[PDB]
Amino acid sequence: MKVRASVKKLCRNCKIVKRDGVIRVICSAEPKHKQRQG
Amino acid sequence: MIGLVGKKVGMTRIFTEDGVSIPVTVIEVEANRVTQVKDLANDGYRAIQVTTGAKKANRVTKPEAGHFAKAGVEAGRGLWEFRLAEGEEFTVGQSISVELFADVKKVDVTGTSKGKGFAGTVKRWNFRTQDATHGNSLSHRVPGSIGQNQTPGKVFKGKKMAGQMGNERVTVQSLDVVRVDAERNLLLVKGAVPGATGSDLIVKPAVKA
Amino acid sequence: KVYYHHTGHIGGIKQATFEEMIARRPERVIEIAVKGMLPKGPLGRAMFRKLKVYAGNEHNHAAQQPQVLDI
Amino acid sequence: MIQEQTMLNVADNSGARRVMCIKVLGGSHRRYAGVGDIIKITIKEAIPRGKVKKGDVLKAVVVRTKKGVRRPDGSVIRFDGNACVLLNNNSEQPIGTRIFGPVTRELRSEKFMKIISLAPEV
Amino acid sequence: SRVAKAPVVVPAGVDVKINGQVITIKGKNGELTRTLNDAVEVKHADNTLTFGPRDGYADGWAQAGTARALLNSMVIGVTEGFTKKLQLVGVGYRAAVKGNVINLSLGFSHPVDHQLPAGITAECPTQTEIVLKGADKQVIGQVAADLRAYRRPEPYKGKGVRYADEVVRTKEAKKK
RNA sequence: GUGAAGAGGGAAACAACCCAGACCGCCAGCUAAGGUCCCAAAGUCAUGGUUAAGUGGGAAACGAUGUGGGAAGGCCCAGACAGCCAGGAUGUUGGCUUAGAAGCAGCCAUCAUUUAAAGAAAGCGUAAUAGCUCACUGGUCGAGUCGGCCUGCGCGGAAGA
RNA sequence: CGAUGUCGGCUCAUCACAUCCUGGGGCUGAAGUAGGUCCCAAGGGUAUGGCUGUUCGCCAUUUAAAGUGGUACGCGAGCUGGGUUUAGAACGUCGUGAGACAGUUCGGUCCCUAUCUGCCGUGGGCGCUGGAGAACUGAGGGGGGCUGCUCCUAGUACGAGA
RNA sequence: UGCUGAAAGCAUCUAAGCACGAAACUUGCCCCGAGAUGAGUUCUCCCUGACCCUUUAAGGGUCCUGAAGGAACGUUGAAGA
Repeated sequence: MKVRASVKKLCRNCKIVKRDGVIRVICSAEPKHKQRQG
Repeated sequence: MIGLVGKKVGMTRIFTEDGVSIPVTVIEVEANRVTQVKDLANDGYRAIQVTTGAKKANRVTKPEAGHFAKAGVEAGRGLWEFRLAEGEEFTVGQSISVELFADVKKVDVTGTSKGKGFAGTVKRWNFRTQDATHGNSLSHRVPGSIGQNQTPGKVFKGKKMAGQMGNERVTVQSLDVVRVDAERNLLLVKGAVPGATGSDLIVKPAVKA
Repeated sequence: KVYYHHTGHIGGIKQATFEEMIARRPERVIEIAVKGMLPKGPLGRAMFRKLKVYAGNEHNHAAQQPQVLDI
Repeated sequence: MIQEQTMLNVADNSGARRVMCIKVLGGSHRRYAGVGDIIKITIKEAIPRGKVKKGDVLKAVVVRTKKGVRRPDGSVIRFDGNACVLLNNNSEQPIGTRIFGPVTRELRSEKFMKIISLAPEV
Repeated sequence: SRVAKAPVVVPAGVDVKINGQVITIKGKNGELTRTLNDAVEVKHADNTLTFGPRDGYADGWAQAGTARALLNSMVIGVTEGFTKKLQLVGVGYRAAVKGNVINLSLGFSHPVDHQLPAGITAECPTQTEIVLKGADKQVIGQVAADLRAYRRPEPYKGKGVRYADEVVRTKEAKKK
């Protein structure tokens, strides 16, 4: 899984949920959008 | 349950029909005479001293003679104490024979291996030899470069060095028994076991899971 | 915690947790740490010989016999 | 030992006249070949009616060795020379149409059934 | 929490038996149903069961909300029960589960053959559907996680065991 | 200024940093640098204050209602933000273009009807559709809650023999 | 500067971890077979021949992978001396010329009788505080770790067939 | 990676709770270990009398009374520099 420093407002449709103590980003308004950051 | 002390008398082959050779080790097991049973007004644990031998009447010493005197007028040369598991033993019963293996024919064997003196630096440690020509001389079987420059800068533990070798304990867990004869003191086992002819060993019914 | 220790075999090192130390080394986890705060020189060994820590509420001193230290 | 640069005689019909082995095949860091091994081979002399030429590279099966076949009954099934049959790498089986002599009956046991029907009386 | 205004009243047909280790709940759709909330203390009465702070235990006003969350689901579990969430999509798959025995064909060298937790049974009402009979909301979920483990639904057909997520999508598989 | 052209040390150990600067002692007082939970001599001293992490005891653009300080602002008791409910229609099978399009391929109108309330549509998804999201209003819920900025302290981005 | 052997070989090895293989997880223009490609994990594993001193490269062929780097680009009181290199020769370039040339090719001697640290085996002396003979515990200490080929599961699943 | 579920009445694999998860970690598997002064245990064998001279943990003698077993001797070894 690729690693980044932030998610930087990439799409407003994202809820930015915490799962198991880390952020999990998922989106419907942008394809292939998956991020472990908030 | 317990173990037996024997005498390794050689190796041979017994075949099958029409072929396959079936190599087998030949062992003689004179019935182990018993010297002591514990948890019977002696010690807090269940164990038997199985003993084999008798020594010579003008060579046996007082501290050994008086240690076998509870069991008889012969110094049985050793105790061989085994703790009891999945069974029982009492102070009355026949001297322990190869009928221990009448139905349990998978065993494990403990004994000392390769009693062959010093061997040699390469004959022991399986090194790669240097060039016999091409300008190389004086070095061929010496142990080699024993480390590396400055940073670790020391000789390691768990490495290969010369000394007096062999006659140390090995345990074999995959063995099947081919035949036993309690009336002729015979044990016949498939394949090979540690130590040369005359070796004593320990043979036990298998307890491995 | 980590409790790093050199076994005497080159870079060979052991590590533990405080959970593991009380689960399988409860008499030794204090023994390896108190010696580093005894006096310097031969008096350190002379005080360490008096330490004798036990766990599981049972000792070899039932006729000496150790009484409770109180204020 | 049958290994790199070992020269073998062919039991292949109208086959190659001088052939030499390379590598060993069958396993990682493998040592040496014997009866029932297939090895990579090179042509040095082909004979004028050969359909291969010098420096062509093939495979061959070892059918006899001067060390023989082991473990029948504790003895050994002995032979006097190292001999092979060249194989077709594109179509499998021998490169020729027949085989010279009975070769070895170990080819009838388990693994070489498509070879003992081509010509061998075994 | 802000939920203690609605402590949930015991409905006519449900019984709760009071014990200092594991309290049990009984109803006509759930028997031998267990509750364990050791981070809190109860106050049980002939028509109510409420949660309060436990002696020597530290809690940031949350553990009685998580304890009420077990009471919330057990009252409906023992009186009505829960929805079916296991169905096979593929046409080449079949099920025949009954009681405490699982027979399920999903294209594997084994008919799944599961031995289950206690207080749950399974039945097939059709050749492609599985219904779990039980009143513990965690057990009927965890058994469904174990049963859906064989052949995941793929974006190219979806033929596995049916599931929902907001990111469920089809793929066009555009080739050659 | 200090060493190279002085002692004493202290900072864990460097010449220089920090303090001191040598005539010599004294079972005498008072101090500087630095130390006072323990190893190791002396406060786990007393006041409130910021951080929540083994940070302190390495690593940036970028980014964040992580945590305090502060002024203005949106939503707010004819009632708030999340959740639950009602929904999110009707004129309408539109009109011009073209072979054609059930809001969501161009431009043309964007009005009126209804209702607590709205668009033949801000953003996805799809066939050209479908299926969703968003605007927005009251019932339930309810007293504080949130975005943006200025700033103090921590945080993530992240490997080495 | 009153000395510190430098690229290569043979032999003896070790550390890192930005993971090549192995054990796993995940995205995908993941249909399937594959590839593209990232992160948990450093316990184990990881190249032969023709040319060249080759480090490197060019080719040929194997393999569970043919991973990267540290360590004075590891191990000449370790052995070697193929390369770098004087003393000889010759072709070129330069110079009036002697001579110069990291231009080129050829050729070119390697010292040794072991204190203390390190490491293997093995004694005496002393320690266990009455002595002599045998058997036994356990503060601690090391060792190990797979992988091709093929068929049945299956030509089933998947896909327009392959 | 999931089920149940919260502080935050929603949400979420985590806070409580339960279901798993690799050759790595732990157990199992083989060997070494009382220089373990921090010298553990069990059995067998051997030893339990006095006195002179001396202000003496320093000995110099006498009568009475003691070794278990080792070392030595070799002949030798499948022991060994």
